[PDB]
Amino acid sequence: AADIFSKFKKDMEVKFAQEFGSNKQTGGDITDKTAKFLRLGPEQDPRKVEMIKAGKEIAEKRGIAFYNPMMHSGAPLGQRAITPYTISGTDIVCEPDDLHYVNNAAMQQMWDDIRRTCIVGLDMAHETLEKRLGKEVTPETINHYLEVLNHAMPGAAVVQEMMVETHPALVDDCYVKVFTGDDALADEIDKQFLIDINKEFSEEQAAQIKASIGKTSWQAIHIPTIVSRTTDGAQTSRWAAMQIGMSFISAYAMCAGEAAVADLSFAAKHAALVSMGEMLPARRARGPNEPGGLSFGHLSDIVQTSRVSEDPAKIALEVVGAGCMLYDQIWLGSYMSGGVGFTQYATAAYTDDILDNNTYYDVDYINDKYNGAATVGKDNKVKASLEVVKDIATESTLYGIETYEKFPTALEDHFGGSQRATVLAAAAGVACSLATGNANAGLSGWYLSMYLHKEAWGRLGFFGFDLQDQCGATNVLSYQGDEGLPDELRGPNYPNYAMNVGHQGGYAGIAQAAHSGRGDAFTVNPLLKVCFADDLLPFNFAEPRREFGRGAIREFVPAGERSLVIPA
Amino acid sequence: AYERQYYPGATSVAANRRKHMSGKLEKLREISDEDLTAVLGHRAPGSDYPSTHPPLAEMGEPACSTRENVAATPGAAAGDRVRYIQFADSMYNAPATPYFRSYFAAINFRGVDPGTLSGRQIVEARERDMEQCAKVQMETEITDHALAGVRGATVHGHSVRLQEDGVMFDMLDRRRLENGTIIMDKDQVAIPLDRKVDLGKPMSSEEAAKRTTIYRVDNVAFRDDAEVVEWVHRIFDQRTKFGFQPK
Amino acid sequence: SDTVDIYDDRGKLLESNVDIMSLAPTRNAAIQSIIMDTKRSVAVNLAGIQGALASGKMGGKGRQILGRGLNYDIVGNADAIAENVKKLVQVDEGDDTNVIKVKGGKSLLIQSPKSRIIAGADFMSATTVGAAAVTQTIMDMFGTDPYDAPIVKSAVWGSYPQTMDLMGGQVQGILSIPQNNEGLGFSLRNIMANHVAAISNRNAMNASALSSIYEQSGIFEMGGAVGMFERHQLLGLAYQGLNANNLLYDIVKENGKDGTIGTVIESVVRRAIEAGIISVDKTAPSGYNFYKANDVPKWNACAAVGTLAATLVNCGAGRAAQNVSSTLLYFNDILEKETGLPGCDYGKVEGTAVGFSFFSHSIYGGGGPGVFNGNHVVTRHSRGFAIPCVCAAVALDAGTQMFSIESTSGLIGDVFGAIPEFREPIKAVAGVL
Amino acid sequence: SDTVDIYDDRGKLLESNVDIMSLAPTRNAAIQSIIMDTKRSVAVNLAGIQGALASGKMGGKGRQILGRGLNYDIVGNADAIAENVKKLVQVDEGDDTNVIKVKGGKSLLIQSPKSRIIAGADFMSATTVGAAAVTQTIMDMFGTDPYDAPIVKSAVWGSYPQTMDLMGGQVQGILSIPQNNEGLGFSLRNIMANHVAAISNRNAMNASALSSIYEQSGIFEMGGAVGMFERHQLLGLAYQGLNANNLLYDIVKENGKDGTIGTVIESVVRRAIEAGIISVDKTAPSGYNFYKANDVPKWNACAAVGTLAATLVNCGAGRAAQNVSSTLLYFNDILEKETGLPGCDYGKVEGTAVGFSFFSHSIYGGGGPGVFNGNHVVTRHSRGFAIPCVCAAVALDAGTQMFSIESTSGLIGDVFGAIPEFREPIKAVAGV
Ligand code: F43
Ligand SMILES: C[C@@H](OP(=O)(O)O)[C@H](NC(=O)CCCCCCS)C(=O)O
Ligand SMILES: C[C@@H](OP(=O)(O)O)[C@H](NC(=O)CCCCCCS)C(=O)O
Ligand SMILES: O=S(=O)(O)CCS
Repeated sequence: AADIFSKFKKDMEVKFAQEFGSNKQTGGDITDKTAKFLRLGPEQDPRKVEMIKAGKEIAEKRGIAFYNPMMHSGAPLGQRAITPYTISGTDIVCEPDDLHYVNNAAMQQMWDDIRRTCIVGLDMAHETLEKRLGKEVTPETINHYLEVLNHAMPGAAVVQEMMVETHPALVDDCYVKVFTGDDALADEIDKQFLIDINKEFSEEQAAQIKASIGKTSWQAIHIPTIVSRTTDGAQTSRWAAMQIGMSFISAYAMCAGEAAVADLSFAAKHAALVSMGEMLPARRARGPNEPGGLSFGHLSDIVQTSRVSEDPAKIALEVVGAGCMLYDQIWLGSYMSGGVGFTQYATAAYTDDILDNNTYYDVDYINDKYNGAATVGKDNKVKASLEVVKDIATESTLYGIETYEKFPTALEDHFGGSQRATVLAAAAGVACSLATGNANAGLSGWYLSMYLHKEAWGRLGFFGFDLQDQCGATNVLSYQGDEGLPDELRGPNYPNYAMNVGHQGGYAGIAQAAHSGRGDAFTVNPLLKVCFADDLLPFNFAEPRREFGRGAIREFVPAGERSLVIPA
Repeated sequence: AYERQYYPGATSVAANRRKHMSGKLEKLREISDEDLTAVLGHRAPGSDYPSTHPPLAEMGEPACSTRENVAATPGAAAGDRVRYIQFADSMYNAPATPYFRSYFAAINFRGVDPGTLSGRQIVEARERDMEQCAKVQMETEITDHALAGVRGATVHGHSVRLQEDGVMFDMLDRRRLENGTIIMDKDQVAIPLDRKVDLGKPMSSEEAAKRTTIYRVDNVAFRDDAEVVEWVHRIFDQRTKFGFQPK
Repeated sequence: SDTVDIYDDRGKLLESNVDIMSLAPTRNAAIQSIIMDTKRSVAVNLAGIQGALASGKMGGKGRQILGRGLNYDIVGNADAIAENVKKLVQVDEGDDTNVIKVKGGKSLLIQSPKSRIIAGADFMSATTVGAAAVTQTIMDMFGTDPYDAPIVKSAVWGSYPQTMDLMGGQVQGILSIPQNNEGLGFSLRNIMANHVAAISNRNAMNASALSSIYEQSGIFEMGGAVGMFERHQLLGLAYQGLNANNLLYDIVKENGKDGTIGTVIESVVRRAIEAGIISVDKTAPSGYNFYKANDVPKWNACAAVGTLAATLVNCGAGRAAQNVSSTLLYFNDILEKETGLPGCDYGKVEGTAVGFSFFSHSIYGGGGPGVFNGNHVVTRHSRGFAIPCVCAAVALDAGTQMFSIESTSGLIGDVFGAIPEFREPIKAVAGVL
Repeated sequence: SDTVDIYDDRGKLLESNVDIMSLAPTRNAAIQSIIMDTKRSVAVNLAGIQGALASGKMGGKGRQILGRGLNYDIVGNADAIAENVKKLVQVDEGDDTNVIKVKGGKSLLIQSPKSRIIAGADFMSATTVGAAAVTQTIMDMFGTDPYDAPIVKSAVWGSYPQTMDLMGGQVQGILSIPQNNEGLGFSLRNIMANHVAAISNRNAMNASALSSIYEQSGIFEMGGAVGMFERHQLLGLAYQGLNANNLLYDIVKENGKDGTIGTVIESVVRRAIEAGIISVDKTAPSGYNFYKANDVPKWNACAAVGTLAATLVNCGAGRAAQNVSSTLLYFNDILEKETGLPGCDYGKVEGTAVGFSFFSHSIYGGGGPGVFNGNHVVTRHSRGFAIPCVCAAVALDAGTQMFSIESTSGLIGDVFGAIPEFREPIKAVAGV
C-alpha cells in the first residue's frame, strides 16, 4: 500500500540522508548503492559519548576496569555511520542503544506486566463456600470480598494481630479486577473492580468471548512489580493464591485455617488457575510465567491491538513487534544467553516500516487476486492449500527481496541476513494467515519464504538460523507427537523453536494474523484477552511498538522502583 | 555411472553456481605460499605446521573398516591443528555467495568443515588441508578481492553500501584499492603484515555481474529463473506432504 | 524368615504361611502384573476429543481456537475406532494388546502390549502410542485434510510439545510424566489418592492395599528396601497393606462401633504385648512403664497397622476424608506417649501427618486428602506408610470434598476400575482370582 | 514384507532375508537385551569413593567437608566389596545379578537383576539400589560410627537428595535421570555421544549402530513409529544403523580413498536410480532432471545411509569429529539440489545440522560433537537419523577435542565396553 511505502522511504531518509548526532550523514539518495564511510568512531553518537563518559568515571570511582570502547578488537564501534531507528507506524526516532531492553523501562515493564499476572476462577471458590460452609454468595459478598482482596493482595493483613505489611508506595501497581461472562453479575459488580467485556469489546468480539467462557467469573491478578523483580514468574500464582485465600477467610468469616480453606487453595493454585505460560524442561529449567512458556496464542491475546483496531495487518504487526522484543531481546537475548544480546535482531521487525511495507503490499495483492480475502471476514477466506501458500508467499518474498535490492539503505539497515529473513518470512507468513484463516498455512508461508530467500541470495541467516526452518515445512502439518501443533498453541518451547532468534515473534504474529483476518476476539485464550483489556496497567498493550519508543525517549514510568527507601 | 547436475536454472547465475559447486573455476590471479600463510595468520610464513596431536603414524589408530577404507588427508596424517579461512562477500554481485562457497568446499575437498552465514563463510580443516582450499578460493574467480574480503573476525560489510571505488566496507581496513590493485596489508584478524599482498586488479562491475552467483532484480532476477523457483516449490511441497505422511 | 496369613478386605482367610519375601515387588508375579498393567495402560476420552474438535477448545484451561471446527462423530464410531486403534497399538498379531470401549463409547481403555514397556526405558509409550493410534485413526476415518491435521492432533495431544505434558489433551493414565518425579524411583509414587480410591470402587481396605502395592514398589525402586530394609518394608506391606493375620481387620472391627483413635491404640499395644513384640523395659517412679521393642521392624509394622486401623475407624466414623491427616499424626503421637516407643516409621508418619494436616487446612497449597500422593512434596516423607491411609480415607468419604473422586478421577475409575487385580489387589496377591 | 541382508562393520554378510519388522525394538530380542542391560546397569567409581571419604570432597564441584576424613581402603577390598554388593543387589539366589570388579579394583559394574526393572516404572533402581548396596557394604565393612554415616553415604550419593541427581557422587550409568527428558519417550535418547563411541571402542560403524538402536528405541517409545511410520523408521534403522545390504559399507568404501561429501551424493543418487527407488519426473529446459521418489520411505533410508556414509568419509578423512555437523547439513542440502527430492527426514537432518553446526562453533552453548545426544535441545529434532552420525564422528576423531571420549566417558567405556552385545551390536541384532 502506498501510504506505508511513503513512510518506509521517509524512514530511510531520516536514517541515512540526514545527520544523526555528529555522524555527518548530511545528504544522499536512498536508492544509491554507494556511500562514504567516515571512520568517526563512537563519538559521532551522543548516547555513545554519554556512555563512554559514564564508563570512564565509574571505572575510576570503583577501582576496576569497566566500559571502554577501545577494548573492542581492531577499532571502536562506528567506523561506518551510526544511524537511528524509527519505531514503525510512528515518528519516534530512536538512539539505537535506547532500544536495548536494559536501557528501556517500557520493555522491562511489558515483561513485568506479563510475568506478574495470572487469572484465577471464582466459581470453584464460591462453590466451595456454598457446599462446605453453606455460605450464600451474592454480588454484595463478592464486592466486599474484592475490596478486602485489593487491600490484601499488595501484601497487607486482614486476620492476624501484629503483622508487618508491604509499603503501599512500593506496591501501587498491584491490584485485582474481575470479569464475567454472566451479564447479570457484571451489572452488580462495583465498577472499580470490573473489566467490562461489553464495554471494552465490539459486540461481535464480546459475543465470541462470552460464548467461549460461558457464565463463568474470573480474577485478573497483577502482583507487585517489585516482588516479580525480586523473585520470578513462578512466584505469581502462589502470591495470588495466598491473598485470595486470606481474603476469602476474612470476607466470609471462615475459620482462619480450616479444611475448606485447602479447597480454595487448590482451586486458586491449580484447578481454576490460568498461567501466562507453563514450566520448561530441565536444560532450560524455569517455572510457570516465564517467556519460554508463553505460547504464541497467549501473547497474541495479551497484546490488545485486536480490540482497538479493525486493521488485521496492523493487529498482526503489533503482535510481531511485542513478540520480537520479548522473545528475542529479553527471553533469548537474556534469559537464554545474555551480554550485548539481540536488540537489532528484534528491532528489524518493529522499526523503519520495512516489515509493514512488505505486509501491506501483500494485503493489496491478496485482496486483488483473491476477492478481498485479506479484508476482515470469516467467509471471504481462501481454503488453505499448498497452491495458495506458494502463490502468496512467493509473491511476498520476491517483493520484499526486490525492495531490499532497490533500496540499498534498507539492506544496510537490516544488515544481518537473519533480520531480512525475519522480515520477509513474517510478511509472507502473516499474508498467508490473513488470506486463509489458518495459522499453520501461515507457518508454511514463513518456511517457503526462507527457502526462496536462501536460493535468491545464496545466504539466509546466521550459522544456526534455519534449524527450525529446514525442519519447518515438514513439521507444519505433521501430527507426530512432538512435531504436530497448531501455531496458536506453539511457543518458545516447541522443540524446533527452543533456541534461535528471529522467529518466535513472527510466529506470534502469524497466529494473530489468522484470527485478525477473521475479526476474531482472540487467538487462543479469551481469559487473557479480557485480562489485559485494562488501561490501569503501566504498559499500553494496545500499542506495544509505540510503547518501546516511549521507553527510548525516557517518557515511560515503570513500577517497582525503590527510591522511597533509598538514601539521598 | 551417474553424471551430477548439481543445480537447476538456466541463467548466468545458475551457470555460475554450477561452476562453483563443481569446482570448475577460472584461475584469475596468483598468490604465493608464504603470502597465503601470511594473510591466514595462523603461523609465520614458511614455518612448520603446528600440531594438536601426534602424527597418526606415530600414535597408531583403532583397526576398524572406516579408518582402513577412508584415507586420512595429509593434514590429518600430520596431526595439524584445525584452522580456518573465512570470507565476507558483497551482495552487490560478488562472484561468491556463502552457501555456494560451502558447496564448493564440501564437494571438492576432503575432510572439510564449512559453515555458512549471511555475512561470513568459513572453511575449517586441518591447517595444511585448509591452505589447499584457501589457495583455490584466493586465486580463482570465486573471489573478487574488492567485493570480498578475508575476515576471521569483524566481518560487517556484505550488506553495506559499496564504497565509491567499488570495494566492500571493512571496519578494520585489512585490504583496499591502491593504484588500481587490491592490497592486503593485515592478516584476516587485522594484525598488520610485514609485507603487503597484491591480490590483483578487481573485476569491473560488469564482469562481477557476469560471474556472480547472487540474483538481483537489477542484474539477473531470481524471479526470472523459473527452474530454480520451481525447484524450491517442489522441495517445499514434498517436505510438507511427507511430514504429514511419507507417501 | 517371616510368614503371615493373608486375609481379604472382608476378614476371610485367603492363603496361609505366606513368606513376606514372596510379597516383594521384585518377586511377586501379581504385583508385577499390576505394575505392568499400570505402566502399559491409558484412558482416552472420546467424548472429549469430539467436543474439542467441534469447539476448538483444546490445549489447556481457557483455550479455544476459533474458526477451525471439525464435526466428527467420534463416539458414534467408537467400536470402529477401538478396532483400528488396537491394530495400530499392537506389535504382534494375537499379543496382549487390549483396547476396550467403555461408557457406551465415551472413552477407551488402551493397553499397549508388554513389548512396548519391555522395549522402553519407562512408561510413556502407553500414552504416546495410544495418542498416536487415536490421532491416526481419526485422521483416516474422517478424511481430514492435511491443513486440518494440527487440529485433530491437538484434540488428542493438547499443548504437547509446547508443554511437557498433554495439557488440555484427552489421554490420561494412572501415572504422571517422569519429569514430575521429585526423586529417583518415584514414578510409582506419583499416583493421586483419588485415582486409587476410584479404582477400588470406594472400598477402603482395597484402596489402602493397592496404594501399599504402588508405594512399596516405589520404595523398592528408590533402593529403600535393600538389605535389612527389605524385611522392614515387607512387614509393613504385609501387615498394613495386605491385612496380614487379619490384624488390621480385627482391630478395626473391635473399635468400629464406639472406638476412637485412642481406643485403637489400646488394641495395638495390647496385641503387641500378647505377641511378645514389645515388653516393659523399665518402670519410672510414677508407675509409668517404658516399653522396649523386641523386634523393631515388627513393632514398626504394628504401628503401621494401627495407623491405618485408626484411619478406618476415625474417617469411617465421620465418613469424612479430612480426618486422616490428624489420625496419622495423633495415633502415632499418642502411641509414643502411651508406650515410650517410636511411632510408625520412627516419627516419619507423624511428621508427614503434621505437614499433611497443615497443607489440607491452610492457604498455602495442598488441598483435600485426595490430591496427595507419594511423590507430593507434602506426603512423600514416610516410606510408604502414610499414603495408603489417605487412599482409604478418600474411599470412606460420603461427600464432603470439593475435589472428589468424581471430580479428579472419574475417567480413571470408569476405565481402570473394572480390572479385577486392580479392584481386588489382596485377592490378586493371594492368587485367588 | 521388506527384507534386508545384515552385514557387519567389516562388510561381511551376517544374515540374509531378515524382515525389517523383526528389527523393531518392540520385537527384537537382542535390542531388548541391550535396552534391559542399559537400564539395569551402573558403574561405581571405588577409587573416587575412597578419595572422597579421605578428603571430604563430595557433593559437587568445589565441595569439601573439612574435618570428617575417613580412611577406608575401598580399592584394596574391591573383591570383598563386589561380593557383598552382589548379595544386596540380587533379588533371588542365582538370578541374573552381575557385579564385576573393573580396572584392578578401581571401579565396579553393578548389573541389577532384570526383576528390579520389571518391578520398576523406569530405570533408576539400578542407580539407587547400586548406590544403597555400596553404601551399606562400606558401612558394615569398615565399621562406620552412626554419626559418620552421612559422610559414607554422600561419598557414594553426592548431594542427593538436595540435588535431583547424585551430583558429586560416584555412581554413573549410560542413561541420565528421567527428569532430564525434554519429551515423552526420550529416556533412551539421553545418551551422550561420547558414551556410545567409548562403548564401541572407537569403532565408527558399531558406534552408529548402537546409537541407531538407542535412537530408534526412543522413537518407538515416543510413539513416532506407529502405523506407516513403523516401516519408515525401520528402513532407516536397517539401512543406516545396521548396514543393510552392505549399502553403507560399500558407499563408504568406494568414496574412501579420494571421496568427499559431494562424491558420496553421486554414489547415493546412482544407487537409488539403479534400485528403482527414484526416477526422472521431469526434465527442465536447462537439462536439469527433477526426480520423483517411487518409494518415499526407501528414499528416506537412502538419504539416511548417505548422511552416515558422508560422515564416515568426511570425518574419516579429517580424523576430526567436528566435520559431522557440516556433513549432515551439506550432504542433505546438496542432495536436494542434485535431485529435486527432499533430504533425509524431509529437511530435519539438515535442520538439526544447521543448529548443531551453530552450537558446535559458537559462544551460546553446545560444545564438541561428543556432548550431544538425542535428548539435547540442539540435536533432538531428527527422528534418530542424526545422532548415529555424531557417534561415528566422535569414534573417528584422532585427538582434536577438549571434551574427548576419555574426558567425559572414561568410566563408561571401561565398565560397559566389555559387554559383547554393546561392543558388537550389528552381530548381536543379526543373531551371532
Ligand atoms: C562472535 C560471533 C560468533 C558468535 O557465536 N556470536 C557472534 C558475536 C555475538 C555477540 C557480538 C557482540 C560483540 O561484538 O562483542 C552478540 C551481541 C551476543 C552477545 N554475546 O551479547 C551477538 N553475536 Ni552475532 N550478532 C548480530 C548479527 C550477526 C551477523 C552479522 C552480519 C553482518 O554482516 O554484520 C553475523 C552472522 C551472519 O553473518 O549472519 C554474526 C556473527 C557473530 N556473532 C560472530 C562474529 C562475526 C564477526 O566476526 O563480526 N552476528 C546480525 O546479523 C544482527 C544482530 C546482531 C546481534 C546484536 C543485535 O541484535 O543488536 C549480535 C548478537
Ligand atoms: C506444597 C506445594 O504446594 P501445592 O500443593 O503444589 O499447591 C508448594 N507450596 C509450599 O511448599 C509453600 C511453602 C511456603 C509457605 C508455607 C510456609 S510454612 C508449592 O507451591 O510447590
Ligand atoms: C543449547 C543450550 O545450551 P547448552 O548446550 O545446554 O549449554 C541452551 N542454550 C540456548 O539455546 C541459547 C539460545 C539463545 C542464544 C542463541 C540465539 S540464536 C541452554 O542454555 O539451555
Ligand atoms: O556467528 S553465529 O551465527 O554463530 C552467531 C550469530 S549472533
